[PDB]
Amino acid sequence: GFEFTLMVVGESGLGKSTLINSLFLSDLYTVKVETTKVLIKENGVTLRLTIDDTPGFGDAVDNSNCWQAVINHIEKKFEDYLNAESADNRVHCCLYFIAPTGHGLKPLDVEFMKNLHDKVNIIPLIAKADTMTPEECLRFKKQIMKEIHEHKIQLYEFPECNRKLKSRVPFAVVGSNTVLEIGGRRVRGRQYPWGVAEVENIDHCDFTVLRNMLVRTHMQDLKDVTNNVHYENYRSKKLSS
Amino acid sequence: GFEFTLMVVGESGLGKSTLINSLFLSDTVKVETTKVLIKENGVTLRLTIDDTPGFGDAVDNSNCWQAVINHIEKKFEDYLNAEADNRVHCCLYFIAPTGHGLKPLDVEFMKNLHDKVNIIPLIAKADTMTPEECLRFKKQIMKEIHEHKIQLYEFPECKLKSRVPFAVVGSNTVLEIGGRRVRGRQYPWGVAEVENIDHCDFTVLRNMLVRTHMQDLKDVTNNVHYENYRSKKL
Amino acid sequence: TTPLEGYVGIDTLTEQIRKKALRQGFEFNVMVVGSAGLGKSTLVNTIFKSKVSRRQPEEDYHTPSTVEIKTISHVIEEKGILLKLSVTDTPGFGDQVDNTNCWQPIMRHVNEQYEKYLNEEISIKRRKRIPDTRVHCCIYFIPPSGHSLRLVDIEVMKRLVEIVNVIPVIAKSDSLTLEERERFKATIQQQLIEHNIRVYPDLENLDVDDETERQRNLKLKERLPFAIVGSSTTHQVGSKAVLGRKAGWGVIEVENDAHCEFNHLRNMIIRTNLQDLKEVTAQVHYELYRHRRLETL
Amino acid sequence: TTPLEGYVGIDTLTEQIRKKALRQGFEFNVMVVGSAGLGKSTLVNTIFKSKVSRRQPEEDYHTPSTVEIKTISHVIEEKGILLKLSVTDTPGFGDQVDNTNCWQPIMRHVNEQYEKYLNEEISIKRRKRIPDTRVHCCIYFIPPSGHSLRLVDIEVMKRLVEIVNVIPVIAKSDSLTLEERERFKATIQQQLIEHNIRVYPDLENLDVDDETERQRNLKLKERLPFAIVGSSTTHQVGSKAVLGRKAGWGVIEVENDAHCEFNHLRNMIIRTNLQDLKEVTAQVHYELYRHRRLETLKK
Ligand SMILES: Nc1nc2c(ncn2[C@@H]2O[C@H](COP(=O)(O)OP(=O)(O)O)[C@@H](O)[C@H]2O)c(=O)[nH]1
Ligand SMILES: Nc1nc2c(ncn2[C@@H]2O[C@H](COP(=O)(O)OP(=O)(O)O)[C@@H](O)[C@H]2O)c(=O)[nH]1
Ligand SMILES: Nc1nc2c(ncn2[C@@H]2O[C@H](COP(=O)(O)OP(=O)(O)O)[C@@H](O)[C@H]2O)c(=O)[nH]1
Ligand SMILES: Nc1nc2c(ncn2[C@@H]2O[C@H](COP(=O)(O)OP(=O)(O)O)[C@@H](O)[C@H]2O)c(=O)[nH]1
Repeated sequence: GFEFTLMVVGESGLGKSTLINSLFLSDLYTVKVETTKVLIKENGVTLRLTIDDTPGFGDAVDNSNCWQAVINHIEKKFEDYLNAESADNRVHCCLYFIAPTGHGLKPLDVEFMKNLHDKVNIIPLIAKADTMTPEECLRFKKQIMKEIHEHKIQLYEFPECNRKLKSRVPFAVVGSNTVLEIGGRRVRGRQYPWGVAEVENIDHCDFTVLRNMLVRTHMQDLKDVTNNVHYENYRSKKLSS
Repeated sequence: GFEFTLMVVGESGLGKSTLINSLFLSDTVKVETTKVLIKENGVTLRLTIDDTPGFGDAVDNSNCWQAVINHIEKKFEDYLNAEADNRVHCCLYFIAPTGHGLKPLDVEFMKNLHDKVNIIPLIAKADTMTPEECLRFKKQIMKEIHEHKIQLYEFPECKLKSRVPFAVVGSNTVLEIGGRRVRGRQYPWGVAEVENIDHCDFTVLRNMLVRTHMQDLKDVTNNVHYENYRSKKL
Repeated sequence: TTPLEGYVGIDTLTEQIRKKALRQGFEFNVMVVGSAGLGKSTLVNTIFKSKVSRRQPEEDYHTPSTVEIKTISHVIEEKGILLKLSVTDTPGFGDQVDNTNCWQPIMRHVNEQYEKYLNEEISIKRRKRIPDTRVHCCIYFIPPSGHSLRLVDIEVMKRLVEIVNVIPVIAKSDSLTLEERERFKATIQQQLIEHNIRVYPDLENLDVDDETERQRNLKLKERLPFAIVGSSTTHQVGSKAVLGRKAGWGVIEVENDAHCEFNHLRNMIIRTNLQDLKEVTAQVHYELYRHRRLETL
Repeated sequence: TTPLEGYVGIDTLTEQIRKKALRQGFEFNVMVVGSAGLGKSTLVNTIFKSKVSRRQPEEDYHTPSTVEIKTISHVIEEKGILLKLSVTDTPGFGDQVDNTNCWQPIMRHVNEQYEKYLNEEISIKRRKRIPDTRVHCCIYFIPPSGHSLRLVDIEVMKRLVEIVNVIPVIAKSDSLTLEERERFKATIQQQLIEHNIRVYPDLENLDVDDETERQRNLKLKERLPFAIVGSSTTHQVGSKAVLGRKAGWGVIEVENDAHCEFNHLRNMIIRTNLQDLKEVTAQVHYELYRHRRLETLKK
């Protein structure tokens, strides 16, 4: 089988659980870290998948130093692997959900991505893209990228295989679990009195891009960069110190 | 000829001058005396008219009627020393047409002066009142005069006595109405006639004062008011 | 200044205000000042076309030995609008032998209403809506002498105009011919200018910018003092049932502009300058009373 | 009541008041409170149908280090009625890492306006007409989480329902299906009952002798919180131009009741309860502030 660890970080009510169900087509569903193990048997290859949710993130009045729990979790996994050297449970991917506000990064997001960008691969997703018009989505993406480049945050750059799809970072995702009948078509989407927002539509949200890149096109490069960059650096101080 | 004197007392602005000119058809409180010779109907009348100016005009009218009394006493003293009839024979008091009753100043004047000069109460500006209002005002005035025990001058022989106090309208202007020349007052709603018995009581007053019952005023002055002063003096 | 792009709905505000007055009603206070037998009760009954005066004009009256102040209150219904009407009469005024300092009770009454309003306003446990008992109008009755104002009239008007809205009227104007009416009005106006008596409306209490409302008040000022006639008995003239007085020579109609100026007075009080009278009372006279007391205390 | 025997003219009185208003203009003070990026400026521009927000939605926004309170003033004219409108916004509310004392500047602003009014009132040399800077309406924006209210929202609403009128609205309601909106509304209302957050219109402030107003305001409260959508862009749908938002699957209509609830909010703010908001501000909130402050300034 194959092993993978995906962490979900974001404020509550941003479609985190719905997106996780949508990607993996399964009923998978004080800031600590909650672990859920699933065994997904699809496309022949069986994946033993781990989801590390961080519930309570950003739900408090004072959010100072609320990112220490995820740092502790990543470093604990690092130490467990280092001891076992003498199963890869290291957190390979981290999906960060940014609220669809339309102005830029909040200070909390900046702090999380400034103190976690040299621990885990950060994939920023704009949560709930079905509440923005395309122009707003592009403006928000540009502002987020400008602020990321201003604060010197090193995100995860996807490798060569979709050229216009991998340049869509940060991804704007829409998740749904209900199957609707549009003209005899079974489609996953959300039904509003004004129309049906479809999850798999390429013009509506970047769900298909993320599903392809993460689930079945680049799930091994994440592990490789985790082993050769983040874990190597972590050993480069603890052994040195 | 025949000597007589009339003293006019009342508040300023009540048609006293107009009423005097209508009755005799000729054009500090200190009594002002004027002398006129009227050769009406062939009989020469030497009329002395004594107006009281400033009566009821100032804010303080306390004992403003003393000048009137001092005037009558002085004339009485002059006659007694001589013993020309300069004694004040008639006095006309004008009551403002308020429609309620007698004012305190009216009551005080008629209390102090009703034993020194003959007083004929007149409701000045009688056109101010509808006939019912005038009748009610007359009834109330007579009731209050009887309550204060005020004795006015009653008229002998010559229905017309029941109209006391007389409601009079004075006007020096003759106008043409219905193809007749009448003395009256002109208003957009009509003309109030001076010589109409149904409109006011001017004709009764003229008949009593001039035509018929004037020597009676002289007699009641000599035999009542002059005797009492001399009796007190003696 | 800021252009709009559609129907926001601000224009509805007026209607809203109406629905909030409809439940509470408005309140007006009139004070009639003059000597006895000048038609004050009849005039108040004629203005409001109801038996509103304290004393019905046909009952009785005896002159009090002192100047007294008496007040009656009524609720008047007019097409859904409630008016809490206070009528304040002054029996015994200007009718005594000695009239020195006969303006004291009137000024005392007005200052008492100002005191009540001020003491409720400064009070820490204040009510949401302070009932306004302040004298909003003061109709001053001048007898139809035809010569000049009385000295007792000049004194009282001179004292009153400094603290109260004073509207001079010529009582029982049906006793005056038109020529006499004009001479009397001219002499009264000249005496007002001579003794510096400023009667309502006063143009110093109006905005400089406004002109279309300044001219109207100037016309009203030039027409003062009004020649009024009051009645409550309906007579049949021609084919019309009209309010008026039936003398022995004609029917004097109250509502006829060719006969008396009652329409001007009633339009100024009720239909055109009611709220202006209330506003000038609250903002010119009440404020000057307030500044004097607070400096004293 | 005393019966009338004719026409007097008290009915004209309303018109007289109306005329006076034309020379002064009515003062209205709105304050929008919520996290940055919830549509406060857009909703202010949608309610008044003009560019009346301090910052237009296009311009760049940076979160300040501290919670600031910014005000803008405008004059809006309609059919002879002038509205002097002061819109006050809260840049930096609920956006910092540490949101403690985020409601302090808001309450400081409201109390400072009350203080200005009371100081102008108590002074010997008083103006004829006191300018009114008091906040008449406060619109609170609830992010469309779909689960429950945030802790900061509960705290600030509890502090604010005591000194100013608060009208809750679900910001960006376009992101919730009808079932989700219904469930979110039920949760929000149960939470408001549980924390005893009594929002405008408070039926305790309405007279008992009036029943139609009581029932109407009961319906308005039963509708709260409002699911609102704000937008200053019009789009052609069918054969009519409608204000709305355009996404790949349709257009959200601001003026359609079957799409959002902007109609109810704008009707209450402008057309049905504006004067009620002003009266409650000047007779329930300012009165209580005046009582409390004078009971301390007795001497
Ligand atoms: N607008 C929008 N709403 C969503 C989306 N996905 C989920 N939701 C709704 O958001 C609400 C809460 O999100 P939930 O899926 O429970 O995930 P959470 O982020 O873990 O709370 C639910 O009502 C979801 O149905 C989305 O893509 N767009
Ligand atoms: N209504 C009415 N007015 C009168 C009458 N007589 C005079 N007047 C007017 O009242 C005013 C005062 O008249 P006047 O005789 O000068 O009063 P006096 O000062 O008392 O002498 C004048 O303008 C007269 O025209 C009358 O009988 N009825
Ligand atoms: N000439 C005249 N008389 C009037 C007028 N109004 C009332 N009266 C009469 O004046 C008398 C008393 O008036 P009243 O109303 O009692 O005056 P008040 O005592 O000052 O209140 C009544 O008989 C009325 O008929 C008017 O306008 N002109
Ligand atoms: N989905 C949605 N987006 C909106 C709405 N109103 C405004 N926006 C968008 O949200 C972004 C931020 O809005 P803005 O009014 O600037 O937010 P503020 O900072 O809270 O005033 C803008 O790009 C708007 O286009 C709305 O009702 N629904």
